[PDB]
Amino acid sequence: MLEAKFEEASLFKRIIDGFKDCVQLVNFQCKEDGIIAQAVDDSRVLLVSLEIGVEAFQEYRCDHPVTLGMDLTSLSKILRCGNNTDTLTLIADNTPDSIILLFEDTKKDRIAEYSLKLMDIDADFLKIEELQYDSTLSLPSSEFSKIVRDLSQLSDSINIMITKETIKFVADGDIGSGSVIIKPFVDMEHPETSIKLEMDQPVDLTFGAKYLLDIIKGSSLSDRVGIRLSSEAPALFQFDLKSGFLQFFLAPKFNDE
Amino acid sequence: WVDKYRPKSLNALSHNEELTNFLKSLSDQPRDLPHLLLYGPNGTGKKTRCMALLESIFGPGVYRLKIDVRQFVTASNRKLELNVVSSPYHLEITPSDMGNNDRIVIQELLKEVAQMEQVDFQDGLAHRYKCVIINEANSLTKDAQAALRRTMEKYSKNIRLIMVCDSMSPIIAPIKSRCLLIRCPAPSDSEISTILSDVVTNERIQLETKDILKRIAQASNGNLRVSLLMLESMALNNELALKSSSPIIKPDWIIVIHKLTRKIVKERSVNSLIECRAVLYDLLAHCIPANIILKELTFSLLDVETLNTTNKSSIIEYSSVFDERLSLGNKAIFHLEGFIAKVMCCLD
Amino acid sequence: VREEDKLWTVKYAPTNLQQVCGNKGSVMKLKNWLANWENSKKNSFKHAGKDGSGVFRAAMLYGPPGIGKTTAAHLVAQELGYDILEQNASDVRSKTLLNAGVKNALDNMSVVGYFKHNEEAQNLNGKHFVIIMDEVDGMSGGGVGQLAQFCRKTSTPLILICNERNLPKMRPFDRVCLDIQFRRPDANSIKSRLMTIAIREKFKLDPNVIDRLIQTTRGDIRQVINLLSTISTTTKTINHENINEISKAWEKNIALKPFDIAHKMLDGQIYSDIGSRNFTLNDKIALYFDDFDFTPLMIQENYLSTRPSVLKPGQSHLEAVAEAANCISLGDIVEKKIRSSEQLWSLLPLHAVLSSVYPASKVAGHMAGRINFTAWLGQNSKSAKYYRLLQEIHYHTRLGTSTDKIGLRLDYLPTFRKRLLDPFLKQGADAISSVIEVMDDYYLTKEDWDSIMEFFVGPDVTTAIIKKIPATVKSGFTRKYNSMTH
Amino acid sequence: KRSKENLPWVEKYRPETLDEVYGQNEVITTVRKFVDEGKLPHLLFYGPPGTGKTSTIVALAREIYGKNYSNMVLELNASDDRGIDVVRNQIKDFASTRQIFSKGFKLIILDEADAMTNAAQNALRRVIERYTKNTRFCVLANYAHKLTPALLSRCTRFRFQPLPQEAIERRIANVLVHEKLKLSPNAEKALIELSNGDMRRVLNVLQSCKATLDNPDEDEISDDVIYECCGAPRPSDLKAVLKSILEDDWGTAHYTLNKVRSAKGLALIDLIEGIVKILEDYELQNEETRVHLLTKLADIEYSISKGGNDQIQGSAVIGAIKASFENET
Amino acid sequence: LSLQLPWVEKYRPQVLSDIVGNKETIDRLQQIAKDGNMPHMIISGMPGIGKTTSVHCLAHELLGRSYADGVLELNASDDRGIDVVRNQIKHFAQKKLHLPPGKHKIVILDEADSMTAGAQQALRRTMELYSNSTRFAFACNQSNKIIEPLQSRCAILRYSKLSDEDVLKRLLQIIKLEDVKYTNDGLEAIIFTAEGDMRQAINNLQSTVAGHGLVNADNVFKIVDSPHPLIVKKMLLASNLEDSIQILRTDLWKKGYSSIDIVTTSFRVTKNLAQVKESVRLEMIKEIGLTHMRILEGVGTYLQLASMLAKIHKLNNK
Ligand SMILES: Nc1ncnc2c1ncn2[C@@H]1O[C@H](COP(=O)(O)OP(=O)(O)OP(O)(O)=S)[C@@H](O)[C@H]1O
Ligand SMILES: Nc1ncnc2c1ncn2[C@@H]1O[C@H](COP(=O)(O)OP(=O)(O)OP(O)(O)=S)[C@@H](O)[C@H]1O
Ligand SMILES: Nc1ncnc2c1ncn2[C@@H]1O[C@H](COP(=O)(O)OP(=O)(O)OP(O)(O)=S)[C@@H](O)[C@H]1O
Ligand SMILES: Nc1ncnc2c1ncn2[C@@H]1O[C@H](COP(=O)(O)OP(=O)(O)O)[C@@H](O)[C@H]1O
Ligand SMILES: [Mg+2]
Ligand SMILES: [Mg+2]
Ligand SMILES: [Mg+2]
Repeated sequence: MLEAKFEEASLFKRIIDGFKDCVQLVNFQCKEDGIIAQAVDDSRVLLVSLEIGVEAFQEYRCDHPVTLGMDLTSLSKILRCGNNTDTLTLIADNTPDSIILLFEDTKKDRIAEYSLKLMDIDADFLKIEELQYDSTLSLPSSEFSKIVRDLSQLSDSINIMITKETIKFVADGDIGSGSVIIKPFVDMEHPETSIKLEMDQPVDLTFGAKYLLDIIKGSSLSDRVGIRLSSEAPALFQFDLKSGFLQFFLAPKFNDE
Repeated sequence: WVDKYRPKSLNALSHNEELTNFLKSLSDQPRDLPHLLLYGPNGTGKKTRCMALLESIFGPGVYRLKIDVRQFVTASNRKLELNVVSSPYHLEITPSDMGNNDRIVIQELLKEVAQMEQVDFQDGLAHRYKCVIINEANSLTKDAQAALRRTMEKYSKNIRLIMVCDSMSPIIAPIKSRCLLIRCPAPSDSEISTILSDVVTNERIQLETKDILKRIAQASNGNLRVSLLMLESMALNNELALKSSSPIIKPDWIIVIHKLTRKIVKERSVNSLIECRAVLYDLLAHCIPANIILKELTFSLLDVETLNTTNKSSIIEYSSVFDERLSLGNKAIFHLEGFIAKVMCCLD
Repeated sequence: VREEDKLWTVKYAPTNLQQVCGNKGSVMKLKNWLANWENSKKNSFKHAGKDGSGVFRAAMLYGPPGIGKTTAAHLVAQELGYDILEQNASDVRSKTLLNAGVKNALDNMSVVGYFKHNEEAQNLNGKHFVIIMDEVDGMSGGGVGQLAQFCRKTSTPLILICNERNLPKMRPFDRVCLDIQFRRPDANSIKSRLMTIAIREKFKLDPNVIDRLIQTTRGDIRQVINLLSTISTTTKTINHENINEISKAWEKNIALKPFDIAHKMLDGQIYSDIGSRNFTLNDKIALYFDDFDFTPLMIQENYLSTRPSVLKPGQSHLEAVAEAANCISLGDIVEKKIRSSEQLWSLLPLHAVLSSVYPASKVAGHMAGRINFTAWLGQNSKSAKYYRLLQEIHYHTRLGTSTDKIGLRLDYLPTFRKRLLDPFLKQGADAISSVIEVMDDYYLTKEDWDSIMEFFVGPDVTTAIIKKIPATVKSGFTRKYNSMTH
Repeated sequence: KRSKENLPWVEKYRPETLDEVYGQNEVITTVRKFVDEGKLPHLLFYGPPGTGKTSTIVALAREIYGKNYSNMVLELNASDDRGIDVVRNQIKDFASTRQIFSKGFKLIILDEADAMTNAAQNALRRVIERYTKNTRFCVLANYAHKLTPALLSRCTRFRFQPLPQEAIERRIANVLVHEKLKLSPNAEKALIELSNGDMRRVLNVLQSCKATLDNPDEDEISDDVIYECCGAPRPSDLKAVLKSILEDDWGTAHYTLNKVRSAKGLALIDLIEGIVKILEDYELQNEETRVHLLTKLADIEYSISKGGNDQIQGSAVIGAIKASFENET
Repeated sequence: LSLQLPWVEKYRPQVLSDIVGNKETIDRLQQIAKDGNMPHMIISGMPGIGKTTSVHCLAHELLGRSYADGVLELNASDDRGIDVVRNQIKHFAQKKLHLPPGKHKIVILDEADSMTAGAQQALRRTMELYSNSTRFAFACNQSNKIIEPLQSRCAILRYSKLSDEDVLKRLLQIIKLEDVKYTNDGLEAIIFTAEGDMRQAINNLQSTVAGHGLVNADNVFKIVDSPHPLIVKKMLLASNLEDSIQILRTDLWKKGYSSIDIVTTSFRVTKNLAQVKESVRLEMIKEIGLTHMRILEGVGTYLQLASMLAKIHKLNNK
């Protein structure tokens, strides 16, 4: 069995909306600790990894670890046909079968019981985030979104360069170029606007613009995006939730030069 | 007249009594009537017998028809429109209208009418199956034929398929097998003459003797509708007075084909082939089926007496070859010109 | 700025009309037209000139590529002190953007010309526009319709430049604007220019090879200039000792049009024993591959309208035509199988051989008349237009006829002619009462009566018998029909 | 519930490594030496259906990276869309970035690339060579004419010859080891001759004759069981029918044909092929005999491919054989 | 885990002198590069002769260190519609760049035969107007697929197939640089199976070298699979039907070749059979096409090819 009753309804909707049009097929693993998930992109370039503990759930009951594979399109179709004022409950039987999403209003009796037939995704559970990163930083989501969607209009590649107390986003295209250089500084009146940086070696590496534009869609969840960069390692873009976290593992674009 | 004097039941069919008895046998237990396929010569009276059996099994109110318009859409934006002849007990389709989109029309409309049921008051919904009539089934496309054959057994307690067609050969073996095959022989001269006698005593036309009706029956080659129509045209032109000396009114295209055969047998040259191509263009451009043109041309060529045995034999061989080639192509003139060139090379 | 970096085609471009080699008459006519455009505008363009040129507001330039069309159109506007407005294929041209950008510049004045020169009285037309529409052929993005509509509501000299005139898309330009034809120049016009270039570049050119240079590149002088420039970097002596390699390596592979492809594939010179190795079968198939949309239709149109020269001993013309038509039918079968389902496109060269190459080779000779245009494209459209009317009539009469759309045309219409038309001939205007009681039976109208008569062929031709009955019964029948209610 | 024994024999015995790929020794050896030396150019496997191409490339992908091959290796079979808009975005982005797990060259397997449009191959023609020092392409195909000459030239051509008798025999022995079963030598020869190189038909008819034993632990699969499972005509009555057609008259030949084709429910399409294979060995002392013998039989086979009749075609085969065996006298 | 570059890429010439193709055109390009006044040019020829590498070495030698910002190459992978050719190509054409005196900006439009006609139409004037700063260079495989004006503005430069001498010279260079044991027979066999294709020749060389070490006739004829069209050309010219049938059975059918490929190759070979006459060629092509139509409906057994060969022999013998 598996019973997960959320506190609200739009929580799961906003959670799925982070990687709605980024990945197609996911596989949630439910255990006594909470719901974990990791899914590879269609082009096998970035990986979405979500961890939500038992803190966001109003009620949680899971006896044995269960795996539930499903596509995101039908899942979003099911979440869209539910009113944002109900209470959501995920239900799974003994053996992994069609997952039951149940919407129950708090005032009038409205039982909306939808079924979702599982896909048979190969359980290649991956173990990353144990690699020591060379550089770590954290900065407000609004600034990152602004910078990236301003630099995306000039090219399709973006070079991130972390040097001695300097962060540099460089876009180089056909019509022109652009360079945004920021420095670490912390404010006492507004602790959320501070940009933090802890480096060990200067790191310069490139990424694509489409993947960054798809990643920054997750800025609606949190306000302080963390970025972990390392040579010969996937870049980690982390959004911190109130119970877990949503992390994108992006692959850097190598340079022919 | 053609449309006026037509039987509207099984006790009124006045020719081919064996087929009428067989239809009455098939009209005894309606709830066990399988799918039907009528085959025979053109203008034999297949649709009238179909609608008569349909009236015998249902109520007499099946003859009141109404035309409706249905709009379908293909994979692309090209919207197609079809006409459906519906009645409170059946519906008639002519799927041959759409060029190569018959597979959509069949698999859509037949499925739509098969899933749901019929409700009408004339004890609110309980009724028997619904009948679908398909005119010119021989022109159905192979994929459309496969769809129609598959939508037969899945939903059998709701749809009964009664198809009619002449020259049953372009019907795939599965459809030929999973349905009953009923042949409609053309009426004999002694019966079409009686039909003409009833028409002339009912319409009050002035005829001298019975030889005129015999000549009309002999000229029509057995076709009842064409014989009735030619009789009416002769009565119209002869000013309400049929005499023993009246020129048989051949349709205009028959006269064109006869002049074409004369031009062929007289002058065997490429210069005549150019005028032949012009005549074939003028004939095809005015909505004439190419297979009918080929059949009439070949039979009129064999009618020519100045040709010996070997010429007619090679002519019929080339006609069979180009008729095989005609059912596997789209540009019909491309085959008709070749057949004319071959018969010209054969004659000399 | 630099003088050597130039592409040998801009440093030597004609800077005056007396340097455009070839077609003196055409450029002279165009110059006179642009000069008398103002005088013809004074007469509202309703007075034809000596050559009948003042009745046209817009000019059209067409001819083979690389002859000086754009050069002439620029120099003729620069010489008369006008201002040049030039739009080309790189600019986005569509009815919306055309009515947006250049429609305002159709009847306005120049803003830059007012500051150019106004102190001295050079000419009164130094403040007006001459809009040069170059490369009208390329309209992949209101390309020809709106531009043709510009030819009537214009107020400034409108010069249009294209490459091929008889293309079907640009037909509206037929009689709405004056057109002139620029021909491929001979070897006598460009010879002086080429010798003067050879003098000014320190490299030898024999006056005997220039004709071969013009022959290998049919009518593109720019191609000759580029050929000379490319070879003058390592070899400065171009004479009869190496002209063969140049003429063989720098041939022009132009695309052939439906007329030329038929004229070439129907010539009895290629299929001879000598021509078979000078123009191989691979080239013959490539000739089809240039245009696989009109070549089979052209061949089927004019395969028996020629006098062959490859007739085998014993075989006459009729037998060759019969074999050609048999192969035409086989190619038609192959084409239907190609354009059917499963999208079998790997079967194209078989169609190329069956439809085009074999019937051509069978009746290959010397063509008697001219290359006739294909007739099946119009006949199929007419057949479709007639089938629509037949379907309409059949679905109108379906309530009473109880017959397919085929059995009605072959049988019913002969008697319907006797019933409907004949009373109007033998009885006159008093049979109007009877005829109507027929059509209301079959739910027909005046539109169906207009269409039914057009179907008969052979001895019964109604399009001439209709003009025989009086016009008063024609005017009374429609009134009687419109008055009464169904 | 789900286990390895539920899979059909077509997939249950899929070669895991390269060592379990028999027959194509001269290609497996070269591929192993490629991966051992460290260099692996763009490969293009070309072979008849059911030879070992996909199995070989999957075993290679497993050997190169690890037991998790479908992690850093991209695979575009005929089930995914492979238009120009796909080779533009997906393949290029996969070939322009690094791996996520380890540090090595990336592998892209375009399986059945013969089903790609010409524009897609023309677009791939440059991206296949622009990024060479990071990714490698493997093009699997069955029809070597669908590929454009350019893409065909950029890849090293490896042909997968049909499985010889020894390879199929070794595989049959290995299958009979794991599954308790016994198979007759003449049955083995008949199965080899019926295989026609297809390794899948072998396992299919083997599972069939194993199921048709009623006790697949003691009784041996004789030739009759194999001939019955696929309904193929035994050489005995085939040669009997051929002899009766060649020697006897019309009535008795038609009678014996209708008696043989109705004793086991044979098909004329298989009888034609069997008679052709048996009669190709004869020494006809003229060239005009074989011409008609092949032309008429091919026409009859093409007509059978449309299913016109069933007895008219049999008498047509009889007449074609008899009329072809007449110029000899 | 380091993967060595292939012999086709590791030894790709980076200098215009290392090109072993057509001597005259390569010398012309060399003189143009030393001078600098490079005009628009179309390079077309058989697949795998060195057109792209030639134009790339030309650009690298003409611009040197400015190659990063002076050349804009658009391949078939990148978009080449009307939008891009109108916006990006134009913006790069007017891009003000300070180059050495006798140099120019270059645009490498590879695979020109794949572009739409409208793209070339829009490109005509964009190329003609800014000739003082932009010099386009097209490199395709079929010059007929390019529209006439674009082809006429530029100076055409045809490319012929590589003769056996050039291929053997480059092969000897590669062997000398790679220290491989070889024999003359192996190199002759490689050249014979290369059908005049530098890339295919080098790939087959690397394959046989890594597979057996010694480049001998046995190894190459073992793992190179001598070209298809030659066997089919040998099959269609047999004297008696039995020899051609035996060739089809042993060399084509038994070696695992699909019937559709054999039919297509036979058609393509008969298309260029200069020995026999024209009428016999047309009749053979018609029969091969009938067999092709029979194959495409699904029935593709050996009997169909046998009957096709029988019909070709009946046609050629009488
Ligand atoms: N009669 C001529 N005399 C001298 N130079 C000429 C002549 N015709 C063309 N040219 C040269 O050709 C170039 C001008 O090209 P044009 O012929 O004007 O192109 P076009 O006529 O517009 O044909 P398109 O637009 O390419 S189809 C310049 O280098 C001119 O010097
Ligand atoms: N060389 C071989 N050795 C052993 N088993 C083989 C061999 N080739 C094929 N098989 C068997 O056939 C099955 C399918 O082979 P595949 O390699 O997938 O066929 P294929 O090469 O992909 O040809 P296609 O894709 O159908 S055209 C394998 O799982 C094996 O059971
Ligand atoms: N003349 C040559 N001399 C030396 N190497 C050559 C020569 N021609 C081709 N190559 C080799 O072929 C490869 C580059 O060829 P490409 O330029 O890609 O051929 P191509 O002319 O572009 O024809 P495509 O584009 O494949 S249809 C490199 O590995 C070169 O070493
Ligand atoms: N038993 C009959 N008695 C009188 N007329 C008949 C009879 N059977 C057929 N007809 C005539 O046949 C005509 C209809 O022919 P129809 O059924 O449309 O031919 P088809 O079967 O080819 O569609 C009617 O006008 C009708 O007069
Ligand atoms: Mg121009
Ligand atoms: Mg495979
Ligand atoms: Mg290239």
